[PDB]
Amino acid sequence: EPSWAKQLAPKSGLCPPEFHYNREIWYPHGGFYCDPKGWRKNTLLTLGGIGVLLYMTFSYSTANEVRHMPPKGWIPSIMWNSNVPDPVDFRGRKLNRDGTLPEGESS
Amino acid sequence: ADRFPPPPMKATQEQMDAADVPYHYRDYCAHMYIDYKECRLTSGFSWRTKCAHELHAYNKCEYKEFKRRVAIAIEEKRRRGLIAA
Amino acid sequence: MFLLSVFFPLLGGLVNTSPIARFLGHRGSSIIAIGCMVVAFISSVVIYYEVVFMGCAVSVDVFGTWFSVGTFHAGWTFNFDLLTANMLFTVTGVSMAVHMYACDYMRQDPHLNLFLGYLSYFTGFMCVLVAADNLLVMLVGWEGIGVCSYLLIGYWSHRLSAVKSAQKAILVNRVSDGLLMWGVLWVWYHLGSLEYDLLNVYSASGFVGLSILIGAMGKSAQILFHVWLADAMEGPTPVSALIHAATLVTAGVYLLVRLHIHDEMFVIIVGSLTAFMAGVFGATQSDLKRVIAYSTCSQLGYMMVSLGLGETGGEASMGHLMTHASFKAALFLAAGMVISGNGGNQHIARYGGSAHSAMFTMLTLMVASLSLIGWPELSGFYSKETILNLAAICADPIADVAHTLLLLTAMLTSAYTTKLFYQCFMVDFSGSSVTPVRNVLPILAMAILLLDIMLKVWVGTNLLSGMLFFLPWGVKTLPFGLMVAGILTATAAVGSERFTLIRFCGSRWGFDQLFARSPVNPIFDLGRITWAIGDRGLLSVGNLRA
Amino acid sequence: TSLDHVFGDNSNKLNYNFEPMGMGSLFIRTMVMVGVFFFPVFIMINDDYKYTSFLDKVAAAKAA
Amino acid sequence: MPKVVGFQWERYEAWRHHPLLQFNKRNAFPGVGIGFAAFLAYVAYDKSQP
Amino acid sequence: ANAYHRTYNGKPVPPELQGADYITYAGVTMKKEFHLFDTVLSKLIGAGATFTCLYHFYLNAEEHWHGDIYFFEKDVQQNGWD
Amino acid sequence: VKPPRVFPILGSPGYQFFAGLWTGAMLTFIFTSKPLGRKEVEDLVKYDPAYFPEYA
Amino acid sequence: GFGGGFLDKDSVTERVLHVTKHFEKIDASKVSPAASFEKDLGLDSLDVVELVMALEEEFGLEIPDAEADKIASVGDAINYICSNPMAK
Amino acid sequence: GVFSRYYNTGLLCGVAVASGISIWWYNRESIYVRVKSDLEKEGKT
Amino acid sequence: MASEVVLALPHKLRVMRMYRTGLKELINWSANRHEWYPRAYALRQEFEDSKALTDREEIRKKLEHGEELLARFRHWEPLIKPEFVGGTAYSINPAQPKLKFIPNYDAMDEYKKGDHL
Amino acid sequence: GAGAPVKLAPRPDKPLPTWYELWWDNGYYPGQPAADFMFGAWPGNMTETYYLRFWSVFGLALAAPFYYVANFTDETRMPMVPQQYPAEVRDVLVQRRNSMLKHDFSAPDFKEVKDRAKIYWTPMY
Amino acid sequence: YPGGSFWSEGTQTGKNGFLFGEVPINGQPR
Ligand SMILES: CCCCCCCCCCCCCCCCCCCC(=O)O[C@H](COC(=O)CCCCCCCCCCCCCC)COP(=O)(O)OCCN
Ligand SMILES: CCCCCCCCCCCCCCCCCCCC(=O)O[C@H](COC(=O)CCCCCCCCCCCCCC)COP(=O)(O)OCCN
Ligand SMILES: CCCCCCCCCCCC(=O)SCCNC(=O)CCNC(=O)[C@H](O)C(C)(C)COP(=O)(O)O
Repeated sequence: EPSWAKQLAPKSGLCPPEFHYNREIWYPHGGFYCDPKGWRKNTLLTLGGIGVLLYMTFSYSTANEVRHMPPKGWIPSIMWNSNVPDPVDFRGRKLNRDGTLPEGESS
Repeated sequence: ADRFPPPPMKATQEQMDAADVPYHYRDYCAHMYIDYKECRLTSGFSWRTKCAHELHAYNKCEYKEFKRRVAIAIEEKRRRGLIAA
Repeated sequence: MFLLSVFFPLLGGLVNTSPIARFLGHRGSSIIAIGCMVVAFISSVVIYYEVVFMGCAVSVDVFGTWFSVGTFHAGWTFNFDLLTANMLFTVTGVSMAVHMYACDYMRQDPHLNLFLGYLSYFTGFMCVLVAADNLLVMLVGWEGIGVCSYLLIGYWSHRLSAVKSAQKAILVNRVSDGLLMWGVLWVWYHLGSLEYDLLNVYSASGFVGLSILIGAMGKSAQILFHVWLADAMEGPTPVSALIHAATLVTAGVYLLVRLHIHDEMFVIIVGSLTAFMAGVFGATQSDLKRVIAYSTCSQLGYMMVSLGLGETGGEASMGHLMTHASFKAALFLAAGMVISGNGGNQHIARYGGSAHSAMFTMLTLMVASLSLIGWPELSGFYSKETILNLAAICADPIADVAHTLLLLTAMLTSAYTTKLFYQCFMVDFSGSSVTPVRNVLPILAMAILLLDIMLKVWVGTNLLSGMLFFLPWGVKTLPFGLMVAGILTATAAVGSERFTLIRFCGSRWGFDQLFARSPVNPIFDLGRITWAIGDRGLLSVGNLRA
Repeated sequence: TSLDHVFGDNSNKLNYNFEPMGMGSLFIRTMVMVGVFFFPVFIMINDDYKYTSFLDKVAAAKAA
Repeated sequence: MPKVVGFQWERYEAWRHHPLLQFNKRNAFPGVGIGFAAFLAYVAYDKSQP
Repeated sequence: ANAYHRTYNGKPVPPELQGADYITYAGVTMKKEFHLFDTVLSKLIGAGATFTCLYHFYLNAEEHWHGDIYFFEKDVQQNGWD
Repeated sequence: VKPPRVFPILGSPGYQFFAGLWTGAMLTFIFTSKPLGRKEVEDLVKYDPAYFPEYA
Repeated sequence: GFGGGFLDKDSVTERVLHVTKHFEKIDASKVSPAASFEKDLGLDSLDVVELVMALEEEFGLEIPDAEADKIASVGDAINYICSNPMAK
Repeated sequence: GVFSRYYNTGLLCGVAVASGISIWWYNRESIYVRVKSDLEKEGKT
Repeated sequence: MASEVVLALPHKLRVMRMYRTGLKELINWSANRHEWYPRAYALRQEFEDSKALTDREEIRKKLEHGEELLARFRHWEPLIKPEFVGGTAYSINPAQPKLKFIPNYDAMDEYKKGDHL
Repeated sequence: GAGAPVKLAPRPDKPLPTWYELWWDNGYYPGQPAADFMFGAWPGNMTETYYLRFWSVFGLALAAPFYYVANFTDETRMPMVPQQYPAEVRDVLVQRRNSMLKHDFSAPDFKEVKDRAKIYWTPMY
Repeated sequence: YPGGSFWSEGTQTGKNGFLFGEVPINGQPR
């Protein structure tokens, strides 16, 4: 056996035992049946970083959304965005921010 | 189309702009279209039962226009001699 | 929520292909891919309810200007309007179930996370395509899904036929990409802008609609461009489901519906000829995936004719696209489960019985097949009958022949889909491998698409559902009789003795064989002339011996 | 040769001489290809001819 | 009138007609009875009497 | 593994594959097995699809027996025009 | 050729005759149903005294 | 499992002896390993063609035609199948 | 597939039957007249 | 007509290949295996009606006509088991051959790792 | 099942043809032509003459009905006129060459609208 | 799955290939 072969990872438990795949090659995506030992912790940390990216792009999207027409009723973006205009319904009547007809024609 | 003239429009331009009626739906049944769109887009899953009247009235108006279109075609072909009178 | 429908599948692809995936492995990458699709689907649901129902379009300046030289101005800008919300809901919802299926279907593949990253990239470039507000960011999406289609079709690269199928898809689509680019040049030159909202054309110079139609015929696999679509079955089953449902083949139809600058004669003739051709092609195949591929080509022909009919026809075309994606993806996933239950065999002569598949796979194939053949009050019934009735009242005399071609196509479709069910389950067993799949992830993947099939019946795509175009009972209920005729013929399993017609149709009219020598071999020979006779010959200057 | 009894041997050879196509076949197929893939050129040439013949008719019947 | 000549194929492959290898008609339409009963209950609840 | 066991050469069936749970026919033995998750999900989704079909057919039955023309013409003649 | 063992009615002569009967009828309805429908649509209004009292 | 991709000799022998006995003219007691198809068993060439096609069906193989021409006895078939890595 | 003469005979019988049905469809009353007579029939119940 | 390989065969093996290819083409043209069984019986009865012939001219005429029939009815989409040549599962994920490795190549003979001039 | 056996393709042991780059040898058996069906036997033993001969009838069998209806049938076959609009709505709708409202033979400017729907290709100057 | 479940430990420790073909000599920094 070569000197450097002791430094290499074994074939994982996902890989069939009769499959040969030249363990010295560094694949940028992981390679043949990649199964690292601390994978659950790494999965949790990458999920946390993805959540950070999710918050960042949610904030950027909310800051840069432009609505040239008022909506025709209540939309869920009213809850988190203050640039959403007041709804104007299908008959042209101005509405409240919770999507109900104002007093004078309600009930 | 003089023998079967069009009915008056009951929806103004401002009313069709307020309902955002598509420009190829702005015909002589546009008010019924406005009622049907307003009912259906706010009724969710159960639109077929609680907007049945608005859809039925819109289709009835389109039936009247369909009959007028058939009558216009019959009169035009009669004037051209294609159908004997 | 609006940018989360576009960025975030691209983020999932970036995670699963980078060296981050060296720390996650197969097990962690499957979790990352499924979560990164669930978030994008939730965002698309919010976008759909805001834009389709409450009518409030949203425009986002994302990354500033891309390039701006002279009056040619391309910006990194999105716009989320009715068509964009429709497409985003459809693409993300189908791609979520396909990811959930692929995390179990490709479990024994050695490079699973690479495959999942390619699927996510393909989905993200489709989202970029439909979210763009101008033509150049659309071209980013167009060529991005082309490249990812190449990477996914030729995934099993040690097989030469898969590599050649991927190269063929690239080259056939490159012809139409060239014509689409020249059409973009025409549009910008004679209207002054690239944004969709400033492209309102009443009367243009003919080359515009023709070249944009050719560019759309490439991606939507119409007549004389369909040749790459059947060979794209070399890729794995999730690739085929995502190609034939939500990505790639629906992009040209989306582009024509969005622009509405075509000339209707070409569109109607191309669409109806494509529908009849793919109907007779799929009636004479025995490969289980090739029949479904040809049914996809046939339905794209239906949508092409519909957008030829008019603005209402364009809406009906988008509606049939939206309802087609769900049952087509369901059909491919059920076929993949049947193939895996029968030891990898794809020939329908080696199936039979109810032992090689789960109960849910058979139910999925049955329900998606019933939606495809236009069984009454299912999802495909509404959209297909709308297109057929709109074609029966068009005042163009060309649409008279197109309607007849569509009715013949409807009978052929109900024939070969019933044949697909009959051979798979009803006949006696004629395989030798029974390994039925009953894992949770592919069953839930199929159940989601069946839920979307129910949703399309309960909540329509647009306002056309329930509108009555006034036709007699004879014209109206004829497609039901054509469906019944296809079912009765296919269950009777009858055949004709005209073997030369059978082998002309089963060999798919010889399009590939005729293309192998009408442009291809001449291109090779003209290259031989330009090199040997020109560079080494006529233009070569020799030495002076002394 | 350890798999020749499983997948077939190398005895059967490819029947192709690797020779160029015939001259007439190449010429005819190239002319068809030029007509199909360069149809805007013929469309625009026909437009120029139909336009200049109308101006010929105008200049003929105008000066009479 | 001889037809049993040359490798009896029906006897060799008579296991193809195993009852667990055939099409099962008991679960050919799963849930259709439940959906039909729910539809009948809805019709009696909503349209016939009220 | 494979879902059926084969016998060959008139051999006896192995004793683990006999009883009230197994079916042998012409030398091939298969197992009667009940799967719960598959059955429940298939029955639930199938009942949903059956109700979705039947309810919408019931809502449109009169427009499907007659056509559009007859149904709306009877509606005009019986229940007025405007 | 024998029918499948759980569906022997599909190989019956009556079933094959009925499938041929329905298929041929639908195939010729495809070609005949368009002008007959157009004549029905025209005759809806042509015989209406509210539109054309000359044709009764 | 067992074997480097190859089935064992005994189960292959049992399956080949099972396939071989499906003729009307065959006496079952004469069917043994290393028994000739024509001289010992009394099968013609068409019977041998059918037997090799049935063995293709039994072991899930696409036997090449030159190899199927060489099979002339029970032992030849057993030795061929035990040299297939694709024999299931 | 199955080469059936009953199916082939049924094809021509169906062509003939639907030709007769098309002839009956051509000589039918107007939908206005049919609806009016149907409503008159219902009004005597 | 047969190919140049089949025309080189002995007469017994030529007839055997003709019967074998006829059975396989009957598989390819049939809907199922249960459709195929009586067609296989009929093809066997067809070969049994020429077994007791002796005239080599009549044998040659029948052989050549049957080979023309088999060249006519060659199916455009043959049924191949997936893991064999022409199948759908052939040559997908083969085991890698042994590839050699060079450790620390950049560290061997540094300062002299370009191209000569 | 990864790791299935596959047969290797032999290396050339004879002089090569001049135009050898029309064979695709990827390392495994069998290789293929650079484009399929460019040489070698076609599937089903069909030939180019077969397809061209069947197409010389089948192409006119498909182009026949479109020509007949485009040259021997017109707008008056319909039992009704197109959808009617007010003048302010109609006047922009029929500006599209794409529109199906130009087939309204009861319109007072039917001819002029049809004369404006002629497709041009080179924009004139 | 190793361990009998999807949620078990991984089964690989050490270098999963050598980046740029660089192998550590005696544990020294590169
Ligand atoms: C080999 C091929 C690989 C393909 C890769 C995927 C396909 C990519 C296709 C498109 C690539 C475009 C990338 C552009 C990069 C930045 C360009 C803009 C530079 C800049 O300064 O702009 C500001 C940066 O903002 C921001 O960047 C936002 C601020 C930070 C909040 C969100 C963080 C990003 C989260 C993304 C998650 C993963 C997404 C993956 C694409 C935005 O402002 P402006 O000056 O333009 O002003 C106008 C609006 N205000
Ligand atoms: C519509 C028509 C349009 C026409 C457009 C034409 C465009 C021009 C095309 C060609 C332009 C480039 C010209 C030079 C090409 C040289 C090609 C390679 C020559 C070469 O390898 O050089 C030496 C051999 O040739 C030599 O010795 C070459 C000597 C230089 C060649 C030109 C000068 C010739 C003499 C000048 C007078 C000509 C007569 C004027 C009426 C090598 O030699 P070595 O060192 O290996 O061997 C020494 C032992 N002896
Ligand atoms: C799609 C369908 C296509 C049709 C395919 C062609 C069907 C035509 C079949 C009829 C044509 C013939 O019989 S071809 C002529 C075949 N007859 C002979 O050759 C004479 C007998 N001579 C012998 O040597 C042997 O008996 C021999 C039988 C060769 C070997 O059997 P054994 O070694 O045991 O002895």
